[PDB]
Amino acid sequence: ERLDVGENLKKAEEKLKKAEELLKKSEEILKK
Amino acid sequence: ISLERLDVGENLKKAEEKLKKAEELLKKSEEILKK
Amino acid sequence: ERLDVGENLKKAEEKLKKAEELLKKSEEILKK
Amino acid sequence: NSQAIDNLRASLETTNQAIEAIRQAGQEMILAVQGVQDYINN
Amino acid sequence: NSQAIDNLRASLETTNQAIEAIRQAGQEMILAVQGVQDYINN
Amino acid sequence: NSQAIDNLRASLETTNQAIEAIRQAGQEMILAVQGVQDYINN
Ligand SMILES: [Zn+2]
Ligand SMILES: [Zn+2]
Ligand SMILES: [Zn+2]
Ligand SMILES: [Zn+2]
Ligand SMILES: [Zn+2]
Ligand SMILES: [Zn+2]
Ligand SMILES: [Zn+2]
Ligand SMILES: [Zn+2]
Ligand SMILES: [Zn+2]
Ligand SMILES: [Zn+2]
Repeated sequence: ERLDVGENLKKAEEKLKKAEELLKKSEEILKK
Repeated sequence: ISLERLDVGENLKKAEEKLKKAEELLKKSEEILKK
Repeated sequence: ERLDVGENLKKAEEKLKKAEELLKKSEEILKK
Repeated sequence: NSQAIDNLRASLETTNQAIEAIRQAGQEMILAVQGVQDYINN
Repeated sequence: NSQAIDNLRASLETTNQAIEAIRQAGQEMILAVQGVQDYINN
Repeated sequence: NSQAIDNLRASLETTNQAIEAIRQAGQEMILAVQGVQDYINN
């Protein structure tokens, strides 16, 4: 079999990493 | 349920509708902040 | 051999319920 | 400053509702993937 | 409290950006699960 | 009002924790769908 959705899963991973970095930035701004 | 073809389409469409509702609420939140 | 991604789905469900209760706490704080 | 605080409170209330909608989308995705697994196995 | 209010506004704007990224992740996850179903059926 | 600022800060910290939980739920859903693909392809 050759199911191929890994590029959608990669883009989802990248967007969740972008969100993680933005949440770190929001917490830094709050703490200061 | 029919066991013939896979059908999770109603779950996926409900998820799409909830993400659309979220996008509209985030637009409203940013409009309030911009004011 | 049987497909089983239930460990990932159970962790996802726990995390979504954790988020539900944190949003209720945020809303409670705001109401105060 | 008081108007700014009012706008922050209104924005954060609305932000909380957007997060709840994304949370509910996540619940539907769990049901979708459980359905895929059940079809593959049964 | 002008500086505190500016910090809250900047924090909330950043938080909203994070939520939009998670929303976009969710859209890709729907495309992926649709793709699994289309592979299985077609 | 400093009391309003402290309330908004507390609410936003708690909101950010909720978003992090939804983000981690999303990570688990990616692992689940990759697990489905790996099962079908192997
Ligand atoms: Zn894409
Ligand atoms: Zn259907
Ligand atoms: Zn859009
Ligand atoms: Zn408008
Ligand atoms: Zn619930
Ligand atoms: Zn509930
Ligand atoms: Zn006022
Ligand atoms: Zn006020
Ligand atoms: Zn439902
Ligand atoms: Zn200022």
